[PDB]
Amino acid sequence: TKVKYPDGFRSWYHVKSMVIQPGHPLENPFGGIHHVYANAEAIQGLRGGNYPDGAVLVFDLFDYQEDNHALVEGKRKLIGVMERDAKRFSATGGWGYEGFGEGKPDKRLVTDGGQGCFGCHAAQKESQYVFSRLRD
Amino acid sequence: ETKVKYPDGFRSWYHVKSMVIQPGHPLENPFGGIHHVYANAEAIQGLRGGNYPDGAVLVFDLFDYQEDNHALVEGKRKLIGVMERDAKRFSATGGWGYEGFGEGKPDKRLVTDGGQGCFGCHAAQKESQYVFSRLRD
Ligand code: HEC
Ligand code: HEC
Ligand SMILES: [Zn+2]
Ligand SMILES: [Zn+2]
Repeated sequence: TKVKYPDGFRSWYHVKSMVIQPGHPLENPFGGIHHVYANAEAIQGLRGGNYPDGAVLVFDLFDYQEDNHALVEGKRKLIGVMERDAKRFSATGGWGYEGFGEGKPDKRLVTDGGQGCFGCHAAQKESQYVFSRLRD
Repeated sequence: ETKVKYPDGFRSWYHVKSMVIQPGHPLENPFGGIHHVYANAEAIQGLRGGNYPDGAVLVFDLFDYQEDNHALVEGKRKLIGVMERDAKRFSATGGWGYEGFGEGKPDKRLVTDGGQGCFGCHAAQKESQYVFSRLRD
């Protein structure tokens, strides 16, 4: 009952992006430029359906360099993953939560079953624990 | 065959990279905001270091942003910029056709000069076939 590394996530649908700058409540550890990616099953839930088992959402976080008032993507810091499985991850609302340092499969960041990730996402119970909304 | 096609479905293509251009940057007018670059399959072959087939398309998707408590949040789409590869049809501008679509709407074509203005800046990147964006992980 470990969350699987989402191989190939960079080929998935780009949901949205956001920049979190120093001073933001989530700066540690989510400071930087992040991109949200969704597999096919996750798109189904984002469009108004139920999230099927097998849905995966990825929070892809980069550092940025500020250069003459442009923010430029630097190195990947981590990915956060949410993997849908109603049965296996019922303790955390049907989603398994994991982080991978530098986006590497052997650098697992979560040490508490995903409880700390879940505690913040629980605020989005009404939208099946997902913050991100589909835009055009 | 003289016009760049609107790239229907580009939001489902591969996300190459992003960048933010803030006030004070030389390109804030007209490329200020958060932009994302997308590539179709044919464009990927070219970005990977292979050659660009005719039919390759690269999309520059530009959003305004809002400042919200040390976050930059995506606002309204300002425009999309499109490069469509056709070595024969678009030979006057280096084998790419250039178009801009206001607010990303198919009916709001922006380019009036056959893409010469667009090409004039892209011409500096001759050695990478007029493409600035690089693949990252
Ligand atoms: C609040 C204090 C949070 C904690 C702790 C965690 N996350 Fe979260 N997450 C948060 C917000 C406000 C957002 C939206 C970001 C945006 O661009 O709008 C997210 C997003 C995710 C995503 C993308 C899917 C979604 O819900 O929007 C993933 C995959 C994600 N978060 C995973 C994740 C993991 C693995 C966490 C513990 C290591 C975790 N999050 C904690 C807010 C908060
Ligand atoms: C310099 C003054 C430019 C003019 C005028 C135009 N473009 Fe360009 N473009 C420029 C840069 C520096 C970049 C890279 C942005 C990044 O994130 O690295 C781009 C990129 C594009 C792309 C993406 C493909 C690529 O070459 O990286 C497209 C599709 C694109 N630009 C199209 C485009 C059009 C249609 C233009 C005239 C309306 C145009 N550009 C002008 C720099 C400059
Ligand atoms: Zn402050
Ligand atoms: Zn600045």
